[PDB]
Amino acid sequence: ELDQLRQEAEQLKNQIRDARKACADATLSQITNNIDPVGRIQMRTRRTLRGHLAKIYAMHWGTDSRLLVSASQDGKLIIWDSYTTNKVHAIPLRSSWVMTCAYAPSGNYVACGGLDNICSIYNLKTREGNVRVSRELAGHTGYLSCCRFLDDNQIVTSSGDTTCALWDIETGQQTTTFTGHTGDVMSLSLAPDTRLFVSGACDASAKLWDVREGMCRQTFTGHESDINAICFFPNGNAFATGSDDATCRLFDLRADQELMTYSHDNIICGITSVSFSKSGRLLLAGYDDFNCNVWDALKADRAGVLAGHDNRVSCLGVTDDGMAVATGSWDSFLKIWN
Amino acid sequence: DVQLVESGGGLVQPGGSRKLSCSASGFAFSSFGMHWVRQAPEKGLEWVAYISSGSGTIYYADTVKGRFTISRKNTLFLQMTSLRSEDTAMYYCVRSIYYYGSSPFDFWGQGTTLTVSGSDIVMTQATSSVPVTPGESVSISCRSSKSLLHSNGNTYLYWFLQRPGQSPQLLIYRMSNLASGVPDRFSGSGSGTAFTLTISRLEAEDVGVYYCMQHLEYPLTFGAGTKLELK
Amino acid sequence: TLQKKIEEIAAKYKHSVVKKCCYDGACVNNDETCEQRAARISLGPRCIKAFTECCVVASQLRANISHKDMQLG
Amino acid sequence: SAEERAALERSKAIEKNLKEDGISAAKDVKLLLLGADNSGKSTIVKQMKITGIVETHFTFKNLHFRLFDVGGQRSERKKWIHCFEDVTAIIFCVDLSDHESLMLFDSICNNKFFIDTSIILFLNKKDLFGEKIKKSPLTICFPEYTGPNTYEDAAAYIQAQFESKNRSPNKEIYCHMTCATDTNNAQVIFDAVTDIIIANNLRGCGLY
Amino acid sequence: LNTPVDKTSNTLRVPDILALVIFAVVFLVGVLGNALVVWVTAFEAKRTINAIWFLNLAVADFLSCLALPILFTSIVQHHHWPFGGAACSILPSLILLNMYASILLLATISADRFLLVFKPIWCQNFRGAGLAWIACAVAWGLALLLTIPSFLYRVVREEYFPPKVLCGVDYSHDKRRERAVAIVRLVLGFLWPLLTLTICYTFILLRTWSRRATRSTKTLKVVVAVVASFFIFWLPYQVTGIMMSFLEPSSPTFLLLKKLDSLCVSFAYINCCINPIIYVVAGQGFQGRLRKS
Amino acid sequence: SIAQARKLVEQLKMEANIDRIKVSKAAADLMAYCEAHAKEDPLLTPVPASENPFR
Repeated sequence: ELDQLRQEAEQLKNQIRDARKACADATLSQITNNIDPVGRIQMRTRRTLRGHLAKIYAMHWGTDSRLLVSASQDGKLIIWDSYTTNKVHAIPLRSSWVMTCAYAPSGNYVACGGLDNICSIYNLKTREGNVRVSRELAGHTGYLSCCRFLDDNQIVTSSGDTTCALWDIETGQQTTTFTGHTGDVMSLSLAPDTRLFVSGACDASAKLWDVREGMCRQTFTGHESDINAICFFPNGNAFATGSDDATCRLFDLRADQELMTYSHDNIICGITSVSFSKSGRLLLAGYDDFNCNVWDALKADRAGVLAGHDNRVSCLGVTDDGMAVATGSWDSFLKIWN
Repeated sequence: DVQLVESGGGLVQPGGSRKLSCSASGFAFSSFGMHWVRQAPEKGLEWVAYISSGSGTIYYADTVKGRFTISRKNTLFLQMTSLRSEDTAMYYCVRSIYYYGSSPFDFWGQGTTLTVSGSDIVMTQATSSVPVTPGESVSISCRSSKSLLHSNGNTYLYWFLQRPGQSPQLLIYRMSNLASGVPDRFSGSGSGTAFTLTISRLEAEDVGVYYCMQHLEYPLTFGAGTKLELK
Repeated sequence: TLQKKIEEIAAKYKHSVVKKCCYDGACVNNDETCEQRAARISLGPRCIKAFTECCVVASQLRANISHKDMQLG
Repeated sequence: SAEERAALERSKAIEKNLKEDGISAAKDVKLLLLGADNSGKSTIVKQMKITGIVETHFTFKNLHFRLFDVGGQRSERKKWIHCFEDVTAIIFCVDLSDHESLMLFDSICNNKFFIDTSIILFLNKKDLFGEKIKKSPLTICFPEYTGPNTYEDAAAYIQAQFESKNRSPNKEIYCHMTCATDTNNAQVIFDAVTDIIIANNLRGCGLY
Repeated sequence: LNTPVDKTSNTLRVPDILALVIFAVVFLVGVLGNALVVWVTAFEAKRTINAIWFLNLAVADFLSCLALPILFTSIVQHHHWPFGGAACSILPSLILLNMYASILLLATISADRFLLVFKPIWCQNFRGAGLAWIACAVAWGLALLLTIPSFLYRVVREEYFPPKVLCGVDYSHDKRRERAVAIVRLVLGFLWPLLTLTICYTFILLRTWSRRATRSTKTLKVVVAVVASFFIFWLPYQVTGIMMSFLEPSSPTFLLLKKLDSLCVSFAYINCCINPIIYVVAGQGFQGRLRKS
Repeated sequence: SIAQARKLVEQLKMEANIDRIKVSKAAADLMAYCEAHAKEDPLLTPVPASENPFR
């Protein structure tokens, strides 16, 4: 019965590819050729969150676009004030190994987890005055690569054991499970409406999931290497996946296929983090080549280089108000560009 | 949970000495800059001193400087020396933290009674008694000598409610934000120079004495004190 | 002390030639046996004698001053 | 600065705390521990030392060793091996009572992030390897081996085979042999760590 | 007749112009160099313990090189000193302070390297900004203690025939004080630092090459380029100084020593100008500060 | 492996049944969304320093 199932799967893949290619009436390039280019975008280092003594792995902006949380392997997750350079909090992490850090939209909660297979929850507004551990979310058999807060109660965590999970911080038990990936799920990004999310795994596939009943809606392929970054478009109708092959593409949910690719001859280092702008025109994609380019998400061309780091960047987040972008590289210096 | 108990009262002869100790238990004491606020038995509250986290800086009032010593085992100390005839009051130990979005003067100590045998910003509450019935809408207006809205946009007009026989509790801080554990009935207002603490659907637990507070700069001068009498 | 003695020695001559002879021969250069320098200058015998006396008194003063033209240290 | 003065004071106090913690965390020495599954990883320093990563620490002759027994991570090596870029020395353990360990050593000794990081090697299970050689020939594990089947020469050949997989002369493999019961492992780790510490110190001062 | 020679009073000489060109070269290379080193050790450093010593050495060398116009003006005017008595007692004293600070900082850098090599486990505990700063402060204090005689015994003298005025050192002109002071400065600035440098670097070479994976053949290069350069560039000045102090203020030997003192000082500042070069070129760790600056 | 293959086949059936529109429509939607937020995007348009807090 294996042969029949394999033939059915091959026919289904062929018909899916035919349907996807049948809707590509016009490419995005000949549509974006009508806009004048945005021109060179120059951003100066307005601030620098000095105070870290290890490699930076996360920089998540608050909903007020003033508080940024940075996580490092020194064992501390310092919460910064982006206007006055001040450090609001310094959470002592249980384990130095951290590759993701989440900031709740309401600002009360901070999530952080790494190689421990545990996504710990930190309560910023504790009555005792000190930040403490709220809920330790255990249950994964692989490293937690990305965790994002849907709301104050539910957090969607991406693990390295091919299992994107939806949690319940109140009870600490996985309410719903997402499965279907073969490689490590290295990235995750919730939609603006917090009803669905994408995930870019190590097997060069970005599958969008459904938060409610936990079933994959669409699957996207085209990357020849692992996906290190993923993030939704500002409109929620598209997303961009950062691959380790020095290329990032802009998939669309309505078109069910990639629209444009962001590649150049002179770039070979692997992308580490990607993010959009408030209007969605600028795509600040980090790189392992010590810089952090900005991509015109319509014209699909370079518009500037935020080369101000002495090592590879691991996170690049844009404020909720579009005011600034925080690039936290491995050299411990998180710079708040603008 | 959070408690700031204290002791060291009793009758003190004029010109004597006494030790006031604030025993803060149940929270991270070393991260809070404890204040000290007193209140005459028939007058409004008045600031006394201030010690930061780790004793980095210690401030004092105009009539407090030199003869009072504030020091910090999870205990805050105040040293009473050369007690005049105006030192009689009830002394309140008030914790406070100052970061982005913080809630200064969140918890006030129970207080102990002590008895004896002009360049600052003054707080003026011209109204002294607003008689209202339960379920009505009331407003308590406090005025300022100089504008409190700083350059960053934050105005320092803290609102405190003191029920009869109870320690004061923060209700509205920064004239717009609302403290934790406070029902949405109380709502801050005001802009620039004049401030009001609007009350919506006033209940039987909202009756007491209000003390508008400024925090633009030291010393911390309280308002005159508005008593929201029932009916 | 040295300047007054040199001036009073030079004033003993009523000729400007001898005055200049001593005033320029009163240099404090550390060259030994300045009589040899007197042997290689073309001048009158009066300037020869005046220069010899002026140089010997200048050398005596520079010897008894006991000052070292030190540089650094 | 109305009340932001206390904000700056708190920032300075916690920055001082961060600096103190950072300079107190540089005392410890990081030792990534690798090897095959059940390859004697947790039977090397049992005279000392106490689901994902497993961290173990012990003190030996005024040194705190952070021994990250990462052997419990059953995932891709590539995606989380850059977190150990700043490791002092990689401790590689191989069981000699059993090609997979050789492949792992080849992949890890020539890794992009481990160009200048010495990779110690612990040839473990000496007695078991000796009995296996006395009972079975090395051709089973090493078909290309051409020599007499005894303990010393076969062990030397295996050690040379592991060492020859190096391709960068900037690193040296501190090969060692243990009988799964000797306590000398701590001394070997200590002297290797002393050597690499001296090398790093000379590198920092512009001397190596 | 404005030709007051009467003995062929010639202009400056060959040793003088050699000292002048050496001073010019040292000043020109000190305009760059030490400035870059102090920049990288201040803005891009002071968070690393192994940069405090470099910062102190670089600032000492920079302050040594800044006062080179003083020596230039003194030399070009035949040891004329237009500055006042206070300036004569201050500026040479400060430049000697900087010279001895550079010497003691080289010695303490060698000592720090010796402790690093021979006590590697113990230099994870002893290491810290506090101990490096204490050692550098002790070196500066020792330099000041050696300089104190320059602060005390600087006297201005005049000749009254020309407008020429020159200031040296006067030990009351009749006291047995220059011997002991000169001996102490000579020892503590040239023999004890040399002994420390030689012993520490020899032990460093004998321990680094004792074990494998550390014999990089560059430690020997830096050891030679430090010890040999320092010895060659500081022996003439020190031997000239001690001979001048012991010898009488007259006689042809002391006269020739007076003539060659300027050359000795210039050849000594050759080491001051070379000092940042070795720590810049051999400091592949400096290339990181240059890139991150 | 039969169960895994059947699950993959069912997932492929579900994904193939998802409604799809023309790629031009999605491109135009992104076009309009990018055009409608140009005035409120302070990254591509340099905001004046009067209201810029990062100074």
